[PDB]
Amino acid sequence: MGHHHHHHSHMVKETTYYDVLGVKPNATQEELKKAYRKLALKYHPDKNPNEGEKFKQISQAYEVLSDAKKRELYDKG
Repeated sequence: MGHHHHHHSHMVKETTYYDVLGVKPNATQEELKKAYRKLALKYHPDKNPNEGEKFKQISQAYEVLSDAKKRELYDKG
């Protein structure tokens, strides 16, 4: 139990960039920042190197999500 891993699901097949950040498809640029902040608190790589592997995904998706332009272009193709 615990609130560190509320989901705790071991099922993972094709995770979306929105899913990785735990954010909505209509999430705002602000919400995108907040998603990363929330995840950072939970899976902080400097605190849990074991979850840093997951955080690799977070960092990448955040990289494009932190900028509406990249987010748009990426989704465009």
